[PDB]
Parts: sequence; structure tokens; C-alpha cells
Amino acid sequence: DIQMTQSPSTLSASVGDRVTITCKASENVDTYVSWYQQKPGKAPKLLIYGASNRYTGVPSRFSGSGSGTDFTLTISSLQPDDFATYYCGQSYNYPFTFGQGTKVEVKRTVAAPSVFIFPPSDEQLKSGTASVVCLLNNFYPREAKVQWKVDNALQSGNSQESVTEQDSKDSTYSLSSTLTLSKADYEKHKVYACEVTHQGLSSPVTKSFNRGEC
Amino acid sequence: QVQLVQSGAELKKPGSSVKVSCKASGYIFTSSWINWVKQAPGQGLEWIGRIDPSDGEVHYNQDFKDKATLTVDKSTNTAYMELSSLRSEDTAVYYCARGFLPWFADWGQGTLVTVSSASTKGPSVFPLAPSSKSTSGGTAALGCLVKDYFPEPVTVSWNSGALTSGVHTFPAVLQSSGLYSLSSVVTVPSSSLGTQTYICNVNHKPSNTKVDKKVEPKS
Repeated sequence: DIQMTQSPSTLSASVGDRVTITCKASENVDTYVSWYQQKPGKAPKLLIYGASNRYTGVPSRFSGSGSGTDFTLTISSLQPDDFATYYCGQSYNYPFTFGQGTKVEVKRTVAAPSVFIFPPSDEQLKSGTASVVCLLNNFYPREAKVQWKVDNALQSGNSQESVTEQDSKDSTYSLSSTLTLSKADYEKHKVYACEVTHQGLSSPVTKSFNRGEC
Repeated sequence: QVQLVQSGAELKKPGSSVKVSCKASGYIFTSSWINWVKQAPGQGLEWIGRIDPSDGEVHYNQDFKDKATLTVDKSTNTAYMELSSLRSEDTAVYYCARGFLPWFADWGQGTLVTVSSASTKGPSVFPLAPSSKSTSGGTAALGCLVKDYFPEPVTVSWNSGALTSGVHTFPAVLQSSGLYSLSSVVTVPSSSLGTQTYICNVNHKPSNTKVDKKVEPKS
């Protein structure tokens, strides 16, 4: 089973740059490698094939090289649209495999998140369920560690979160984490904390509220 | 113009089989293989198998050996992929690519197979009210919590589109309950809180739902 390993996982560049993505096979595949580009909610678009043959229609800034087990995709002039995720794959032997993919995101200066904590509504509490929400607004880069703390007790497994797609104006990312507890469970405590750790922070920032206290 | 058109999205209960299709136009159906790749949500491309429309010859990725079944109708230029014992792990997007042999030249738009036993449930909307009375902060974050709904998707607007700047409607998460849930927030001036009305307009067509929930400062 041949394994295709790309690199990097996330490439953060700026328009105009000359980006270069790598893809390493675990076995010889001669030149039976092909690169595809993919945007959210769209089907993969074949870019290169034969390790270097630019598929009919692909822009010329796209070029691919390599042979054997070392391959590399190249964009000489990253355009405002070439921002997406790129996949490499081999069709040498069976079974056909693809690389994990490389996200080419837009670069910009670091910017810490703007944090907000939201206690569960009374309305929802009536139904015996409590949802605590923590908002990390427009931060960059995308790596962010969020940790819930009830009566300063670390939580685990009762929280989910979703991240927006890199914004189209300030190229930032917004995250939203939710701590789901039961009415009683929730009322069985006072302080609810949301500790956010991000590169743009000298030290982890916490945002909390207390059951009751306005 | 080459063209591969796949069937409409499917929603299936655990244990059920399904038969997704792919119709080609724009070339010689029986001269190219028809491949099938699976891509779960936020995941990469996993190859399932390949089939020669010319005679039905088929080669499957041993991993889908017991899961996928590629058949093909050369008269109607369509390839089929029947999945059995559908489970959560089967929830993904299935693509049909055509290869001028080793390469996947033309892909289908894909089919979204969503496996869940949950039934159509309209959402419960809850406010994400702003909390703080200071001089250090100028912006106040408020929003709505569209919760426990199914299936996707839920459209959300603020003050009927009169508000768009600063808005942030995150991607829905699929809860353990099997039901969906998402949150929407918009950062706005503390000052406006007492002069401007903020309302999120949540609609879930599946359940024929429409709700406007005025989110105000919880003083």
C-alpha cells in the first residue's frame, strides 16, 4: 500500500508569491502522480498529471515536477484565486491513494482573538438543558486552544466547536465553542470559565461569568 | 464538453443500503474507466474502486471490499455504486471521476450520502445576549443559538439582512444526539444596544420553520 505524504499541511502565502508544495510517495511510482486543487464544496479539479503534464485548461503558473518518489507542485505567481487546498495522488499500483492535502491560506500579521462567554438562556434552561458558548472573534492564525473550566475544573468531552473559513476582508478566523451541560448539572456550580490560548496572546486569556450575579 | 452528473443527495437510516449513480456525456463511455472516491467531511480523498464500462470488469480497494459494489449500465451511460450496511462512518461525499486511464480527468459534482436515524426536527432558537457595562470595551458580542435541528441546513440573517458587517454564522456541528446545531454572532457597538433592535432570522425549510428572535442586552 503506497502512502502519499504532502508537505506542508498548511501553506500560508501572499498573492504573487512563488509557492512550492511537496508530496512524497513511500514507493517508486515512476511519474504516475497527479495534482488536484480543491475549494470548499467543490469537486477536485485536475491540475497536473504524469507528474508534470499540465492538464488541458490549467493556468500556466501551475507546474509540477518529480519522478520516482519525490514530487513538487509549483505556483510561480499565486493569484487571488489560487487560494485553496491541493491534493497529490498516485495511480501507479493498487490501491490508488491521495496525499493528506495542503491548505494554501492567505498570510497576514498575527491578531489575537476577541473573546466572549455566553451563559445559557433561561428559556433553554426551562427545558432542563444548558449550553455555554465561548466566542473567539477574528483571530489569526487559525491555531487556537480553548479550554472550559467550571469552578476551575477542567472539562473534557462535553464541548464542540466550529471555525469559520478564513474571512474575505481581514483574512481572520472566528471560532465558536459550546459546553453542553444539563440544567441541574449546570445549576450545581457558580463560575464558568473559557480559557483561550493563542499565539497572539502573551498569556492565556480567560473570560468567565457566575451563575446569577448580573 | 465532457460531463458526469451524479444522483441527488441521499439520507439513509443506519443499516440501509443505497445506490448512487453517475451519468456521463461528452465522450466514449466504454473507453475510459469510471472511478469512485469517498471524501468524508473535512477529510481528504479516499479511493473506493474502478470499473471498466466496456465489460463490467471491476477492481475495488480491499478496504471497501465489503462496503462498495460498483455496477454499470453501458446502454444508459451510467455507473452505479451501491453501499451496504450504511453507518456513520459512511457519511461522506462520493465522487465519480473518469480516467483517460491512469488520471482522473473529469469528476462528477459528487453525491452527499448522509447516514442518520434522526428525523426532521425544527430548531430551538436561543439568545446569546451581551453581558457587560464598562468603559474599556466598545463592542458587544451578541447572537443566536440555533440548536437541535435536522437535517441541514439552517439559513440565518440579522435584522432581515440589514445587518451583515461583523456577522459570523459558524459551520453547523453534528451533535452526538445526531442532531445539528450552530451559532451566529455579530459584533456591534455597545452604544447602539439601546437605540437599535437586533433580531436573527432563522429558517429551517425542512421543517417549514421560520423564527425571529429579538436578542437584547440582559440587564
